[PDB]
Amino acid sequence: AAKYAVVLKTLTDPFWVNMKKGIEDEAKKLGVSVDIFAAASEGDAEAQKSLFESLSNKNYKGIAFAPLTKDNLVEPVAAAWKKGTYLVNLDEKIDMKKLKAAGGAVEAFVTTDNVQVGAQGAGYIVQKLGAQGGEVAIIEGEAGNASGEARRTGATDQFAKASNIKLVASQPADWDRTKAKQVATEILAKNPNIKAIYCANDTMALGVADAVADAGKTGKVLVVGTDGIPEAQEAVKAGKMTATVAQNPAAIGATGLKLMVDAEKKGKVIPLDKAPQYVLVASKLVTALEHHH
Ligand SMILES: OC[C@H]1O[C@@H](O)[C@H](O)[C@H](O)[C@@H]1O
Repeated sequence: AAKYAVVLKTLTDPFWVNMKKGIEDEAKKLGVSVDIFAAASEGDAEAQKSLFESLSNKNYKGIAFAPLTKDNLVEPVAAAWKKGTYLVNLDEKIDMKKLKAAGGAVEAFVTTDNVQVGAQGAGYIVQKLGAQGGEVAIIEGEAGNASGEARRTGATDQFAKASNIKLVASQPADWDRTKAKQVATEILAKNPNIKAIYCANDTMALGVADAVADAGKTGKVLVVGTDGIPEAQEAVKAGKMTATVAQNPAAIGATGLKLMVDAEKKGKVIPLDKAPQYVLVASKLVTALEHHH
């Protein structure tokens, strides 16, 4: 066994591969040994829970984790906190009310300001549409996930700001590229004059671009993603996507590791009612243009 463990959502998706690299790089800078694990894919909430439960019985001083849902990791995290494990919530906010109800807490929460993520994606949409506005839609992440909830809210708030913008659809596609092409096709059929789609992550955004291409509307419909994964940025630079709100998963993972290494010295876990540290990693809007001076 090692000193620290990390439980990510997946290990096959680019966003979570980059977070794994950020953690590994930070492990060399700090000189600590980190074991990184993940479920098979995006739907295996029960498998990630059993994976976390199996780790809490080794000898890790701290465990950072990004839960697949706000609920699947509530019990194993609470049991790890009661055991004295230094816990750090990564990216996806665990249900803190239920975690407290289960008798647990976390040292810190390292994430992106996802309300600003959605606001930036929608704000870039509102500017590009101009005074005409038009119909817009929001492709949501998995239901109940605070990351997607916050991006949805931020996009809705920025859209409600402009009076010529119409929110005709807001449906989940479960971070799934195939599901997003299906949902986006439905939106194109039910709202043929739709002008722009914001997507809670790039996996879905690329699938939306597939649906837009099938309908022959590439460029007629704006497609803004989130994460800044390589395929999405190459799509943004090739015109297949309009933009993407890039996150910094490497820094999210690297910071989460350093917090466990630092707080490991404190000799004490966080009290049950002390609100955890709240670290925000900035996000930048990636378009095919890049402005300087
Ligand atoms: O794994 C699905 C998605 O989860 C969110 O919490 C992350 O911020 C990324 O957008 C990721 O792509």
